[PDB]
Formats: sequence, structure tokens, C-alpha cells
Amino acid sequence: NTASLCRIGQETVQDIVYRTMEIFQLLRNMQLGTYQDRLTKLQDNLRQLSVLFRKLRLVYDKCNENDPIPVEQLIPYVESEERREIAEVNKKLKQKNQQLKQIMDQLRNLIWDINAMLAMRN
Amino acid sequence: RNQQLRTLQEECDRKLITLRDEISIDLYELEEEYYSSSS
Amino acid sequence: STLVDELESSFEACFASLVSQDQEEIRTGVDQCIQKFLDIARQTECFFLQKRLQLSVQKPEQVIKEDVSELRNELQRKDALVQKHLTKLRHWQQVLEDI
Amino acid sequence: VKNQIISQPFPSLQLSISLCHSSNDKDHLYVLEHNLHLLIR
Repeated sequence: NTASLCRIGQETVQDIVYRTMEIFQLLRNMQLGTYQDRLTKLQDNLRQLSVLFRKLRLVYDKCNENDPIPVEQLIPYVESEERREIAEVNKKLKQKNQQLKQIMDQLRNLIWDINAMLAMRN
Repeated sequence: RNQQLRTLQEECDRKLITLRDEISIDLYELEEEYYSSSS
Repeated sequence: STLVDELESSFEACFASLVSQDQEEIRTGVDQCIQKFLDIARQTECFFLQKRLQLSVQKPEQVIKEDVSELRNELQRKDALVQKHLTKLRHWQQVLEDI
Repeated sequence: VKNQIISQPFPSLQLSISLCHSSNDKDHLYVLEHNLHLLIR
């Protein structure tokens, strides 16, 4: 629940950067009918950027309190039922993937046959 | 007779071409969905 | 401590020359503001990765829960997409059978 | 020999062509058979 929060904070960081770049691009695209439309789009983008900043602050505040163990200690140099349950999902997913393989190779053969037959109908 | 036969041929060709396009679109989506899984 | 504060400080300083009450000065200003903004963003990235590594090595159970969630969700994605292909397949089968 | 053609394009590919008839009795690639009529027409 906390690693997901860290990943969400990271993702929001990339969205913040992307939104800043998009804001600068949109300001560049403005050349003096549709001007009010661009202005409303700019207002929407700025307000959602502010909401994104608020969400990032909330995530940081939540994750800051919850370090006892430092870095560079856990790097390995040269010198219980969860596993049981996980396996079934892996096997089931693998089986599903295998089934998709049969459908895919069949559809591609069908399209190859129709291409070959239709190419020379003239 | 000739005119009727050509009209039927044209209809069949149109149906096949549209079917091929639809199947290609889906075929494209299926590969992308399948080829990006950790299995 | 509270890197986000100076994150938005740099973000607002990037807009400093615009909201005020001939090219070299603005180019220099945007250069320093943008490089500072990118540096702060990368430092926040580094903090998140350090925390994530510490949490993952301390207790993998939460990582397992996230793995379960993603695998279930992608399962439903596959089922829905194959269902869509079947529906359209039946539709075109009947369309071609009407000939 | 009489109704078969046997051929070796690649050292691991054998293709066979065969005419089948029903006044003469006492897994296939449909694309090539379809194309054969169009070649001759």
C-alpha cells in the first residue's frame, strides 16, 4: 500500500513535468473566434496542474512519516501462502496467453490467405 | 448475362476488402496486447 | 526536508519574468530557472527510488499484493478484448452469410 | 508417372501436385489451387 503510493508519487512527478512542458508549448501556439477556446483550455490545464501539485503534496506528506535502515547496506556483493496463491495466477495467465497464441496465428494465416488470393484476382 | 455477372463479382470483391481491413485492425491490437506481458 | 516547497519555488520562478508589473537576458533567466527545475525534479525521483528500495527489501508482501492486483486487472483486460473480437466476428459472419 | 508431380525446391521441402478424377478409380493449400485457374485464364 506504501510502495504503490511511492509509484503514484513518481508518476505524478512525470505528469507534472509533462504538464509544464505542455503549458509552455500551448503558450507558444497562441498567436494573438477560437482565442477564448484556447484561453479556457489554458485555464483548465493550469487548474488541473494545481490539483496535481496538491495531490503530490498529499502523497509526500502521507509517505514521509512511514529511515531506520540506510542505503548501500542491502546491496548483495560477492562477499508464506502468498507464493502458493501467486503460482496459480501465473499458470492461469500463462495458459491464457498460450490460447491467445493459437487464435493469433490462425487469424494471421487467414489474412495471409485472403491477401494472396485477392492479390491476383485481376 | 455479362452485365449481371460483373455486378455480382464487384459486390463480392467489396465485401472481401472491407472484411480484410476490419480483421487487420483487430489483428494489430491483438499482437500489441499479447506481446507486452511478462507471462 | 520538504523538497516539494522549493520544487514549486523553482516552478514559479520559471514564470517570474512574465507576471510582472532584449533576448540575452530572458534566455539566461530561462536557462537557470529550467536547469534548477529539472534538478529538483530528479532529486525527488531519487528520494522516491531510495524509499521504494528500502520498503521492498524490508517487506515483499506489499509488492506481492501489487503484483496480484495488476495480474487480475490485466486478466479482465484480456477477457474483455477477446469478447469484443468475438462479438464483431459473429457480426461479420452473419453479414457475409447474408449473401 | 501418371497423375503426380513431385518436386524439391528446398532440401527439406517436397511439394506434390495431383489430378483427381472419378471415372478413374478402381492438408492442402487452397491458395495455390485457386491461383492455378487464374494463371491459365
